[PDB]
Order: sequence, then structure tokens, then C-alpha cells
Amino acid sequence: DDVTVVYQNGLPVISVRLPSRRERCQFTLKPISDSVGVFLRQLQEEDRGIDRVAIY
Amino acid sequence: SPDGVRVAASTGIDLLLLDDFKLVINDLTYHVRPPKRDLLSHENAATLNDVKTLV
Amino acid sequence: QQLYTTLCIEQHQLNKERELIERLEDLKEQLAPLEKVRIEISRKAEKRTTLVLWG
Ligand SMILES: CCCCCCCCCCCCCCCCC[C@@H](O)O[C@H](CO[C@H](O)CCCCCCCCCCCCCCC)COP(=O)(O)OCC[N+](C)(C)C
Repeated sequence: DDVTVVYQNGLPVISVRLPSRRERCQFTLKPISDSVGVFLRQLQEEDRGIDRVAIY
Repeated sequence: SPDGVRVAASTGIDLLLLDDFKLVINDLTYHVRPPKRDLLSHENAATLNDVKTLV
Repeated sequence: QQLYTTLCIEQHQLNKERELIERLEDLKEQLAPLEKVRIEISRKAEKRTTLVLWG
């Protein structure tokens, strides 16, 4: 599995695999109104087994 | 999504109702099929000519 | 409402205010060299006005 970023309706959709159920999940990002830490907060809200997140 | 990937809880409803989806409630998966408009004749100057004719 | 979503109008409005904020904070970029001269000129003009008042 990869992490795929595509564009739908002018917004980026990023499809990442969550660990606790091992099913993918797509996140719709807003390129102006949103930040990195709100994307990581949504990523920890979707699955509670994502205690450690980082982005480099 | 109909491909099988989950849809995160920050996705708006207006982005969700542009395609089919599946709704899982406890263990039953209901295949929701919303009434969608066309996307072939959805050139925006024609959709604005529909809004102009209706108003 | 199905045109407000497929044309991505909310990001267009936020792009518009981002353009306005950038134009405002770039008009304040070429002003800060000039006020360093203007404050000097106004200071050494008030320093000569108080001379004729006390005179
Ligand atoms: C630049 C280098 C420094 C120079 C330092 C030397 C300064 C030399 C002095 C120059 C004087 C300029 C200031 C003028 C002060 C005079 C005050 C005047 O009021 O005295 C009157 C006496 O009159 C004076 O003899 C001259 C009258 C003024 C006519 C000349 C005008 C000079 C103005 C030059 C521009 C400078 C700006 C003015 C600064 C206030 C008596 O008061 P009063 O009778 O009860 O007036 C009634 C009050 N009103 C006006 C509000 C109704």
C-alpha cells in the first residue's frame, strides 16, 4: 500500500491506511484554510491507535 | 466510498452526495444512491442558462 | 448549491482574501524605508518650530 494524493473538485484527497482496522481512509484537505496539525488531528480522530504521528 | 475506502468525518455532506456510498450502521451495509444531476451537460454556462430560465 | 461545490467557491473566496492580505502587507513593505526619513524630517521641523515659539 502507498499513500496516494489525488485531486477531486479542486481539493486534494489523500488516502492513507489506518493501523487498527487495516483499511484505507481518504481525507479531503483544504489548501488555504487548513494546516498540517489539523490534518494530523483528524488523522488521530479517525483511529485511536495512531498515538504517534509525525511529518517530515 | 463505493470502491471500499472509508470517508473521514471532516468530509462535507455536499462532497459526499455527488456519488454513491455505503452506510454501515451495525453490521448491515446499505448502498445509498443519491439522486444526482448530470455531469455531461453540466457545462457551467448551460447550468446558468437553466438557472436563468427558471428564475 | 450543486454549483457552489463543484466549482470550489469557498477556496476561491479564501484565495481572494489571501490576495487582499498579501497586497496590503506588500504595500506596507515599500513604506517602511520612507517613514524612517519622514520621522527624521518631522522631528527636525518641530525642533525648529519650538524655537520660534520660545523666541
Ligand atoms: C528660526 C530660528 C529661531 C528664531 C528665534 C527668534 C524668534 C524671534 C521672535 C519671532 C516672533 C514670532 C512669534 C510671534 C509671537 C508674538 C505673540 C503675539 O501674540 O504678541 C502680540 C503682539 O503682536 C506682536 O508684536 C506681533 C503680532 C504678530 C504679527 C507678526 C506675525 C509673526 C508670525 C511669523 C510666523 C511665526 C509663527 C507664529 C508663532 C506663534 C500681543 O498679543 P495680543 O495682542 O494679545 O494678540 C491677541 C491674541 N490673538 C492673536 C489670538 C487674537
